[PDB]
Amino acid sequence: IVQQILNIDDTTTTASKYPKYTVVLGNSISSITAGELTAAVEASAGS
Amino acid sequence: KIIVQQILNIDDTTTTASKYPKYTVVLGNSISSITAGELTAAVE
Amino acid sequence: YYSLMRESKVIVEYDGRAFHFDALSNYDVQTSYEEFKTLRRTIHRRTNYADSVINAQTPSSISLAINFSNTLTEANFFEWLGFDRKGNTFLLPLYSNNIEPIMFNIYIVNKDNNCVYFENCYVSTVDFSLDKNIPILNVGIESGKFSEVSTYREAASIIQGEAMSYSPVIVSTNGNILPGLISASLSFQQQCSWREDKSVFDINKIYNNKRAYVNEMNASATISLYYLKRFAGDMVYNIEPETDVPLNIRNNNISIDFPLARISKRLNFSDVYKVEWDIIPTASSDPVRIDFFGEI
Amino acid sequence: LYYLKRFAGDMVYNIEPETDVPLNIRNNNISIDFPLARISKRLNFSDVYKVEWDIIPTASSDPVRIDFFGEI
Amino acid sequence: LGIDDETYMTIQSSYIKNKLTILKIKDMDSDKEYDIPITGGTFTINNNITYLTPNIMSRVNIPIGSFTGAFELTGSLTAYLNDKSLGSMELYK
Amino acid sequence: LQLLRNTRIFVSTVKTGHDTTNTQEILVQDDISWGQDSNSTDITVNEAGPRPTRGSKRFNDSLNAAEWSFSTYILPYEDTTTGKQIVPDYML
Amino acid sequence: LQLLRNTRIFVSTVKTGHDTTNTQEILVQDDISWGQDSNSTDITVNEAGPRPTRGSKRFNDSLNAAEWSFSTYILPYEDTTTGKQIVPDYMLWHALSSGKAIDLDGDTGAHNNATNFMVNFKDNAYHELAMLHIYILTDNAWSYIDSCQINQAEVNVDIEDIGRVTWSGNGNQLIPLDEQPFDPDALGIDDETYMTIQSSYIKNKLTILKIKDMDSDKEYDIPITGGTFTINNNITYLTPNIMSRVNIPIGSFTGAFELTGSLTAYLNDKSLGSMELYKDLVRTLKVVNRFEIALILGGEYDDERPAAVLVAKQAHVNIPTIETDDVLGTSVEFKAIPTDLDTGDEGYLGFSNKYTKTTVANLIATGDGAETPPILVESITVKSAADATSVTNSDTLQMSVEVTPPEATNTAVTWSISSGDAATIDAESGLLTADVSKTGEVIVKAVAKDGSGVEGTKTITVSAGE
Amino acid sequence: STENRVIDIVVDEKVPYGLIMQFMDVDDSVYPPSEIPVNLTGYSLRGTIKSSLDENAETLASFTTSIIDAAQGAAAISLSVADVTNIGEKASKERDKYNPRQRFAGYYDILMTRDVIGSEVSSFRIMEGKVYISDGVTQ
Amino acid sequence: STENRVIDIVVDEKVPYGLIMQFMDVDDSVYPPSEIPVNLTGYSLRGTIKSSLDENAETLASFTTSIIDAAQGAAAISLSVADVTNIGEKASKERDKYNPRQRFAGYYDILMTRDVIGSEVSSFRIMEGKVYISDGVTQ
Repeated sequence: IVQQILNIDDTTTTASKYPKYTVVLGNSISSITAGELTAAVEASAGS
Repeated sequence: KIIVQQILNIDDTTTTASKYPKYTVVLGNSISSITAGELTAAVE
Repeated sequence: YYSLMRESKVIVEYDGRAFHFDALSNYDVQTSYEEFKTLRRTIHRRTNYADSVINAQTPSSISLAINFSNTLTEANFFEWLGFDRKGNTFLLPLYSNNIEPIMFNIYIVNKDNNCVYFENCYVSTVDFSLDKNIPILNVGIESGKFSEVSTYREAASIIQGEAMSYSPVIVSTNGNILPGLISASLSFQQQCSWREDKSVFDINKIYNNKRAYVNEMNASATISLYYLKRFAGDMVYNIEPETDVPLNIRNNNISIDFPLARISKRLNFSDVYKVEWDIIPTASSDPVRIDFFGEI
Repeated sequence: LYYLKRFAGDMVYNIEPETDVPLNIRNNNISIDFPLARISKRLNFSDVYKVEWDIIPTASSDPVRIDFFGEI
Repeated sequence: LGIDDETYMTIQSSYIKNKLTILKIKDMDSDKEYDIPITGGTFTINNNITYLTPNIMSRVNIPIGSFTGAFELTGSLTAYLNDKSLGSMELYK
Repeated sequence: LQLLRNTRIFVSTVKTGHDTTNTQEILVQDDISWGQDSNSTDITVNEAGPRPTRGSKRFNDSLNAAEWSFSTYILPYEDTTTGKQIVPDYML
Repeated sequence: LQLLRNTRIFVSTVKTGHDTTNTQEILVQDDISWGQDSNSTDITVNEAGPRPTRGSKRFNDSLNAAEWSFSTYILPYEDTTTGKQIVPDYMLWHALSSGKAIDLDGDTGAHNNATNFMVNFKDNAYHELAMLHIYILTDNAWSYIDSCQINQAEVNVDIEDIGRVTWSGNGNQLIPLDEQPFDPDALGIDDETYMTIQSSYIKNKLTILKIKDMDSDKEYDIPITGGTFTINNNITYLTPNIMSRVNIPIGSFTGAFELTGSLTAYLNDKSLGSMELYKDLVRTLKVVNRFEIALILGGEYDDERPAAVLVAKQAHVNIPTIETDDVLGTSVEFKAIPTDLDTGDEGYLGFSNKYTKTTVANLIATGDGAETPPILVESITVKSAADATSVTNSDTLQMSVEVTPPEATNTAVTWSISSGDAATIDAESGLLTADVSKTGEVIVKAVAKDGSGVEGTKTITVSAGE
Repeated sequence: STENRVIDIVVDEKVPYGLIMQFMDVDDSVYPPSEIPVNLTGYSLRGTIKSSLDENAETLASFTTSIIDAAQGAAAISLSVADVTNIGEKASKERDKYNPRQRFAGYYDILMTRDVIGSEVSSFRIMEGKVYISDGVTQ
Repeated sequence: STENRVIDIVVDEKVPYGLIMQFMDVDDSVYPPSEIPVNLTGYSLRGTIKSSLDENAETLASFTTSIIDAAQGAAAISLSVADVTNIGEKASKERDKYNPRQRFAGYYDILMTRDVIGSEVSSFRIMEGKVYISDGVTQ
């Protein structure tokens, strides 16, 4: 629902150091917007 | 003896006044009920 | 934007109308949440970090101090407390058909939409004295639920007017005035209990109290006097407890009457000898009366 | 704390008890850290509205840290 | 509604000079009658009135009545010590 | 401009229908004093931290009771219409 | 022996590397005071019995914070190298009102230009203000107060005398120095300054007061007979209470800011005079009020003159009192108030040797004397090509304006249509473009680019061909 | 209670903005509430932002609006990056010490109507409050 | 929990910088709340640093940005050493009393977009804050 981003220092590519922080974004990146309209349009054109 | 009253909305047409709210409007900035995975599968 | 009591406002909402007690003198309030907590010591692991959850809003107490106001709006406190009403007259019914106390609703309002709302409330006490000072009425209230909110119902005609002028107390019995008064103090009560409703259906939800039942009502008073006797052998002003005394107490603007009362006495050998009367109605007594009169 | 709100409809500084808050407290010379904490709130309508937070670590929280630093 | 000059001239015949003061005093426990010149004093009457005021918020409170304290009537006398019989010395003793 | 020496004092038992009986002028020595005074309440936020808030507000709350004083020579005289003694300030 | 009259005062932002910029000599009146004081604890055994013990002991426990005060004539002058106005003690005004490095080219705390020196408190939010070191010199004998802070600055506006400031403040520790820390006569003031400045004294008797009730736009007219105002920070010093040591203060904290004053006047029956002010307040009993106030030391003129102005945009005023001087007097107490408890908009000050009756009005309107207020358009005359009242199909009517007052911050206009639909005006050019598909009537509008939101209009007929 | 009509909004600058609102009847007949979407066919929404509550205040923007679903009872309103960029230059210059990005912009007001009149009444004020802008440093 | 969008950053002089982040959707309908890796397909990131919020304030740097493990919700952002030198040159001299090695340098924002559905795009300001340089005596 909310989505959680963990972020952390990068030391050497693909390796990382423990000091860590958290972002708590209040709305999922999956939640849609007015894109609903154009998606309905293109689904109807597929129909 | 008793009188009860409510505001006259534009949608309700006309009906007897009532001792409760009727309608509710819900607000959001986004829809959580639809996932991108669903909407993409539906288009695809 | 901060907030300030010196410009706070209180509005009472009931019956689909709203009462602006403009003439507030003081108020005090708290709010809190109850929590369940366990430390789960275990010989596998003597855990040091507690496990705990918040469950419910505590029932807030509310306390108010109000000056008497011409236009008498505060009589509605007695009406809500459960006196029956006959114009400006109030009566205790000798027996009562209520079970639940009269529920009502409260806004606390401030600048910048910074408002608070208390949803279910009942009056538990009204209490005042005529002790040689501007009579200030205390009220004790409880409320079962609160929340913060951005707005409030306007109220503008039902505003508590100007304060009534001072006047001295009188006490009397059958029109005998009583010599050497020092004070009179009154209290009226509506003792109640909340019905605990919490259920396993409420798990992982915040819970509130929602209903209460009336346990009792009380009306009682105290009087303080200087000790006096008419002649040494007299009997009328002795210590011994009288009973079935009709008793009347008033100011210029307020009147209280006990048609029959029982009097306890206590005597104190302070530097001037003092007497306290404790007053209560008798079981056969008729309805105690209260009246209000507006100053011109 | 003094009671404050950013805008009237805001949610971040409400009364309701947050949980899993990472919290850090320091002076110049002393530092304390709770990696995750549970917050009770109480509000008092004193002349300026005041709020008290009651803090406790959560069962899953990592070790609370304390540091000291000497002044030069 | 003011005063008038016939009053203003009658009255100024009637001033009282303090220096001509006499004091009379007597002990009712003995009928004894001391004889005491004075050198200055005072007396004062006061009611100890008090004013009562509200303390409403959202308004400027103004006093709404008053009450009366204990009545008082007191004074002070100052004298030279005089060895004359029934004088201040004998009173003092 | 109001000069104090021009001051005159009238007392009355009434607000209206003043007459030579309900109302009386009195003499004074020039040591008269009178007035009324204001009580004002000041509030400021006590704050900690590195970058505190700083301001204050204040409110006029209430007035003290008005106060007056004056002094007068003692002046007994005979009331010209009655032959009784009086002093001009008997009403006091 | 140290004679007080030989005293010289140097202040600095630094302990070392003193120069003509970080360090400043200041003048004084001979009322200076300074020092530090000891707290000492006495203990004795309280004993009973026939032959008691009898003695006592005492211990030095701790020192109070050091304290200092001095007073100075107000003396605005032109900085010979820049042409800006300053006063010799500007560093104090900064330390009164900042937590950061002196930045007199900026716009808050002390800042200046060729027209004025100005102070505003907008940056007062720090818990410790910028601190100072004071080198008090006595003849052949130095001394030093480490890390002091300016607690208070009174201005004793008093009709008979020259305008003076009285300062005070407190510091951690008085240090007796052994030897000259820096050259007092390289780093001192000079006689060209000493002779320039003495042209610029301010006479209090020429004071003017301006006052206005923002609830009514009413403008009372009030002579004064003396007053004061005072600024203070309510600094507090914190000290330990260790045993076995003499405790010394280790830091300070800042109280609520304060800016208040008092005015005393004769009761005057003249309309809009103090009598009418007195009535209007006492008759009405407001809980809160809003007065604009400006205090103009030295006055204002069409000359260029020395002056010093206090401005308070939002002052609250207490209910005035009568007092029975042989001529009836009245007392007015006022306090500055910010529009919000957060903001620093308490008020501001301005100093000059050369203000005028215009520059003061600029300052009171804007907080600077240099620019004018932004004047706004009063009238927009709307005109059309050859005074044509109509436009045809396949035609467009050019429109133009003439705008007053010409000093309005911009007299150009932006066009729009205020009513009707048969035409749309090109908002920038004023070319009314008729729509060929309809005939009708429209009302064109122009609005000034000064931002006044004041308008002009003209009615145009959109028409078919003849 | 009262309608809670008063709501304030924050717009993130240099980025498009959109809000969705759904109108429902509700019957409290059973614990899972009997909520029902209202038919929005033939309704329209209007709204504007002005710098101050005055007869001739400046107007900053008009909302873009539409109905997404007449039967799910959903309308939406939105602002483009061009609109909110026009806001960001005319909103005020004050910044809070603890919250430097947030700036006051103006007052707003949402009004709804039937497209074909009921005549006895024709429109009502859904909601109102004020608008803040949050400054941002990317494009 | 708290909707914190805000984090400050500490780069270090003479040394390249890089940050990795992991996206998880968390659902609290059932207990304990379930954490799931976000499929990061089709998203993209941007962000910039400039010395003040002002609309004229000059850009100091922009991030290199890349997706790392789309099935695992991993992405990374970084700054080259030259960028770090520019930061260190432009930054304040003023120091910080809690850590005298840190100097203030500017504001940043890592605006993120999705272009997944219907070939149409949307963008939101996922993370924001200040950025500091820490000084280093090793060269």
